[PDB]
Amino acid sequence: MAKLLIMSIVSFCFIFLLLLFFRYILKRYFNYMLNYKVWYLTLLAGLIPFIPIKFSLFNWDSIDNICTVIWIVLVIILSFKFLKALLYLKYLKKQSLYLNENEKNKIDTILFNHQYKKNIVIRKAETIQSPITFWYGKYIILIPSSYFKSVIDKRLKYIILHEYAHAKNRDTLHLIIFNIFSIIMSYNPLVHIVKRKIIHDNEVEADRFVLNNINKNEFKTYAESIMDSVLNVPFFNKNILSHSANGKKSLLKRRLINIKEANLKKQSKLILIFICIFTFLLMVIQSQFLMGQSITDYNYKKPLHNDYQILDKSKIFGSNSGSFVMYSMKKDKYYIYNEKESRKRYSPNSTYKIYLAMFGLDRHIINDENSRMQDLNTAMQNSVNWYFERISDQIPKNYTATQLKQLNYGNKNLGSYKSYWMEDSLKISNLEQVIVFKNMMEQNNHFSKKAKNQLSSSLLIKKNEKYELYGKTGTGIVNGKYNNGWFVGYVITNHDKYYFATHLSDGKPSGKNAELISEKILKEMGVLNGQ
Amino acid sequence: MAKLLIMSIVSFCFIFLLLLFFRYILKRYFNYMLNYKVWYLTLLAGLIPFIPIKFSLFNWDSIDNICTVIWIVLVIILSFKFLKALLYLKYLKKQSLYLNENEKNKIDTILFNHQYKKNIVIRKAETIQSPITFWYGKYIILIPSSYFKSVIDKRLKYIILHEYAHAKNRDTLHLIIFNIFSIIMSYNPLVHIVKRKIIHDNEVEADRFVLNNINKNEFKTYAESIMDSVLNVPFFNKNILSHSANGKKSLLKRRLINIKEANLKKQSKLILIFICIFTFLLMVIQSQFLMGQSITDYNYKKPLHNDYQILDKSKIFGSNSGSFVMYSMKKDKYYIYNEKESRKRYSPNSTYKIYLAMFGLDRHIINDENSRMQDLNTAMQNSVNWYFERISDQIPKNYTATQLKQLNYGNKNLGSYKSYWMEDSLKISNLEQVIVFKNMMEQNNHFSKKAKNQLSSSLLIKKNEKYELYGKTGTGIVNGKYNNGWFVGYVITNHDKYYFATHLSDGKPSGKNAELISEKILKEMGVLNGQ
Ligand SMILES: [Zn+2]
Ligand SMILES: [Zn+2]
Repeated sequence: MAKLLIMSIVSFCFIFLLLLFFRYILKRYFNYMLNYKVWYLTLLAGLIPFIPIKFSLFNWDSIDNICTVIWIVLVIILSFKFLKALLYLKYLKKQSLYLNENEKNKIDTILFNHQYKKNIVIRKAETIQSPITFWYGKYIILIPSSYFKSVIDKRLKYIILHEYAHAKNRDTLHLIIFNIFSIIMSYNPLVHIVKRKIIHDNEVEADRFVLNNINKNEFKTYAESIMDSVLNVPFFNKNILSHSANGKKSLLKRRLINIKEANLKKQSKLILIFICIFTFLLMVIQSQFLMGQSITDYNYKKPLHNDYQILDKSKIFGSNSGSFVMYSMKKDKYYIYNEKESRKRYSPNSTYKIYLAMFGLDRHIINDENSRMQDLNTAMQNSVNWYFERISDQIPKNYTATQLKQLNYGNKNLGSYKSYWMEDSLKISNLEQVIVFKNMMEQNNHFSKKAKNQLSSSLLIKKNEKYELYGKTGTGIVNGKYNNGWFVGYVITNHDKYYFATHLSDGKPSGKNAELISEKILKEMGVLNGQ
Repeated sequence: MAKLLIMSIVSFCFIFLLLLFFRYILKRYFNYMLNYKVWYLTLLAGLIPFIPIKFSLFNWDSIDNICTVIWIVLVIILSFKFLKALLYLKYLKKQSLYLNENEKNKIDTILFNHQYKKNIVIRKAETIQSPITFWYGKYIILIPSSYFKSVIDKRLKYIILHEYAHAKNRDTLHLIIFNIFSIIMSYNPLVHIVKRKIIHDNEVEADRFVLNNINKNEFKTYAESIMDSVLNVPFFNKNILSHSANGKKSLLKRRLINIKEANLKKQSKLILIFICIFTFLLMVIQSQFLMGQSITDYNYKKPLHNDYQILDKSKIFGSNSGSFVMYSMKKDKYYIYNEKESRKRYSPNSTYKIYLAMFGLDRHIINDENSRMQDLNTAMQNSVNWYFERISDQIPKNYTATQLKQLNYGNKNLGSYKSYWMEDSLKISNLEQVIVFKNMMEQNNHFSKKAKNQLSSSLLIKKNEKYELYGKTGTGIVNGKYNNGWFVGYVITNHDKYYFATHLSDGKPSGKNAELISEKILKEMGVLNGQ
């Protein structure tokens, strides 16, 4: 279904635009114009994707779910508009009177001076405030009874001609048809656009006729007449299914009415003082509503409240440009390569699994005797997503959310995805990654010692006479390409404790390269080399 | 980035709508109105998602790629519009003349009757066709030199007051500001909506002022004056950054101009005969363009050109409602359960792999000695997606496309996904599935015997004294739920050869249930029971 709606719109758009082009030049250079029927052509073009004819010469589900509901909604609504206008007119048909022979004479003169066909019907009523038409298979034409009396300024002459032109061209009907089609074609709002364009042009063609049948010195007053027919009426742009002088929802119209309504009034400044402040408070209330923290959309840029030194490790990053953060527990000092980049937030990928698993451990979901689903050491060493998918399913989401909040987990965005950190909604900077892991063991008072240590052992990479190096990689691979070269970890040495996070964005930003890069950096910096 | 743009729009929308509500009632019941500043409020609300402040009380990549490009595009464009209007005015400023004391007297009277502040500037020129303003930090006010001469109908009195009201309220500037903001805020088309609303209302408030400072019997002519200022001018709605009587792109405007242009002309009927047919041919050309075969979007509904009998197997489907097709090679007859449903097209899921693998065999990509990547029997028996993902990567896509075409593979839609049949773009009915597989072995003359037989052996399910039953399951599991219970296959018996396809849509439409259902049906129908 949706593809048709979509492509129907496409069809329309294309055609429409082509036509408009012609419209553009016909008018611009020659004051010529498209025969409006082309808009049917347009419609038809809009309709024809339908042909179930094989002619030639990603979760998409919602696309159709939406298309289906939107459409049915539109049609009942638009149908309602239709029947109301229809009824108005049909009911009005009941109220439509025949003309006196000495009234009929004028109307007939206007049209049949050109021997126009008589397959139309002329009626009048006191219930007609302004010229209006209907169809009923008869092309019902209606004029104000007051206009039948007021046949002394010949506005009516002009009006009828205008109305006639609509009639010659069967405009009433064309519109009716279009509106009906528009209802089913409503998925394309442009049905109204074109409806409108048509109307505009219908009137233009009418104007052409008018001019075609009048003198050069009448052209002027006609234009004035267009104006009189709007100036002198409320702009009750009511008949959405026909024509009337006031049939347009716009500015001049609004303004003129306000003058009609000019019984001078004063709003207590308080009326608007209240509304404006209230609203402002309501806008403030929108601000109170999750103002969409640009801070959260933005990659982290808060100043590291902690000291620190800026590093230059560009030689090691080399072919895989990125950023890197290291921290000394003894000195409470950070060492940061490309701080602007270090502060950038990226989805954690598989490295988050350490948090997921350790949360399961603290909450007594996952344990040592029952670290299995593989065990935790195997699962972590081989990144077994299955193991971890179950762990998320087995941990109350609120436990996880609580920890995200308590220990400042980046943007703490849990998304809606059970594995939201896996190239999805949760994002964290390298700086934040270091801060959080360090605090996880050093400060977290809502997390057991066993969970801290059990997790730690599963991450050992290498060791020597100075230290034990722990960590975890992950690769942000999307649609087969590398985007996030993650490696995180910590070092326990015989003199200090260090925390760190590496992220590659350029070159081949794989988790493996991040591991290699981090180790090389940490060694050169003394972390893995005794300083 | 995009989230801000999106949510900014949301902000706007909300606020806007709230305001409009008030607008609605203030006007509807009391003829009262929002102080336009609320639209700044709106803007601001639109702007504030920006606050990088954490205040409170799926391939998304494209979302931001798009947001980024769209925005930069919009701003250079809108900036261009701005500078042009600005320049027009600044250049015009160069052309703006001072008034004669005996001209100045009138302008000053109009404003300072109310002791309005004099921090404005009044100028004139022959280059002013209609009233217009600028800012320049001075609130430049411009009137036609002809209006300075034509100070005898007091239109100018009315105009200035109108202009003044804009000035009292610093409208020129407000607009300027908005437009500038609108440029950066352009991602929200509603900036123009509100711009416009503001303008509309700016004029309304001006009208309020006018009325506030005039008599009841002047109100009328003012309205007439609004009209005169539009009636008597080309609607060159040019100054997108200011106000003028003609400053609106609409219908009445277009019509009136055409009258000005009324040097009667006739388009050779051919002008439009050509354009209309050409266009029609262009619409036909759009029809020539992939008319989006609704036939292709639609599930298969072509009549089975072959005979057939309709079945009732609803008892077996039972808890898992669906459809089923069986075919007799000897009789060239089909047996169909719920034909309307049998004809429905579904993505093949893993059952397509038989085609993928056999294509690799014929094209000499995959073979017997080298059926491995697992071998083919293991890969097929355990549905090893990895095996099959590589097979698609290793087969020229055109080979596959050729076979889709030659043997009528449903909608033959290869999508863009290397595994397009795996709950993606390729879809086939059960009827089509039977037709295609049967033809694959029976008719396909662009496919070797070895590929046909090698594939066949890998599908054996069960056998007895009457037959060998072959087939393949697959489960349309999406976001963890079952949607497509596939099982396809064929039977080689000692009396006939049969082909079939089962699909479940309701209950638990798993591949396993489809296997069980198919076998049970085939046995009851005599296929797997000697008849
Ligand atoms: Zn009309
Ligand atoms: Zn104005």
